[PDB]
Amino acid sequence: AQGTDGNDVLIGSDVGEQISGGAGDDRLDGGAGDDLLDGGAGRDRLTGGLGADTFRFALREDSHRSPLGTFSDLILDFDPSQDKIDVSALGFIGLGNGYAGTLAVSLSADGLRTYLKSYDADAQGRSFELALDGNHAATLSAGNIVFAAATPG
Ligand SMILES: [Ca+2]
Ligand SMILES: [Ca+2]
Ligand SMILES: [Ca+2]
Ligand SMILES: [Ca+2]
Ligand SMILES: [Ca+2]
Ligand SMILES: [Ca+2]
Repeated sequence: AQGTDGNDVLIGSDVGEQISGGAGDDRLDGGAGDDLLDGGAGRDRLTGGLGADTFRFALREDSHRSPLGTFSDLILDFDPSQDKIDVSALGFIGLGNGYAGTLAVSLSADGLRTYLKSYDADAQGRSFELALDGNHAATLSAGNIVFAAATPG
């Protein structure tokens, strides 16, 4: 149960579960039930399935990009009416610009993919960025992110 260091392919059952991938490149699948999914070090692909699911960092380096390669995580499909994403351990100095440690959101030309970018360079020049593939951008809501409370204006 759960993953270990190295690459893993993990598939969850119908009941609610807590699943961590550990280090390495992992795929996590949650299935039905409300699930907790920890990506761990390395780039990961997280699939929540039915139920309210929370996707979390386990390390401060859990999702970053560099010229040495991308180590960011991707969440698949995503239910914006129910699911939660926590990014607090990476840290961001702002939520509305997209450069120098401030977040912004971007979309693919067909809206089928969504990206969270920051171009962080606080000291190490390592940008902390995430992506969502297959995302229901058509029904996305600000409630999904840890900061929440983003009223329109
Ligand atoms: Ca692993
Ligand atoms: Ca499950
Ligand atoms: Ca991992
Ligand atoms: Ca689930
Ligand atoms: Ca879900
Ligand atoms: Ca990760």
